[PDB]
Amino acid sequence: KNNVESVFAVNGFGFAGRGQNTGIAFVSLKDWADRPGEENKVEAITMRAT
Amino acid sequence: DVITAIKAQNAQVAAGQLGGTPPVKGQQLNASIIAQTRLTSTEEFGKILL
Repeated sequence: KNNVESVFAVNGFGFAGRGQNTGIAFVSLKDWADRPGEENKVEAITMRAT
Repeated sequence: DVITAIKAQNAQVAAGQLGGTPPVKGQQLNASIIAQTRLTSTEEFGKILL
């Protein structure tokens, strides 16, 4: 919650097809500022998530 | 006559889909429906029903 500013999520936009089956969720974090330690960075936030 | 026989019996229709672009209550099972196909060999046409 202290990084994810928003997630924009759409189903039907897969990346190898479309259709009710796949979808994909774009997520916008909070300012690099409010995201201090490595832990609070992308190449880190995705790690958890994944 | 023959010409129409051709057009009817040799065509490529497009039936919708069992999924349902805008669906119901809550359903699983989404699929295509497949109708007439273009024919493919001497043998197919010539069986066209006059």
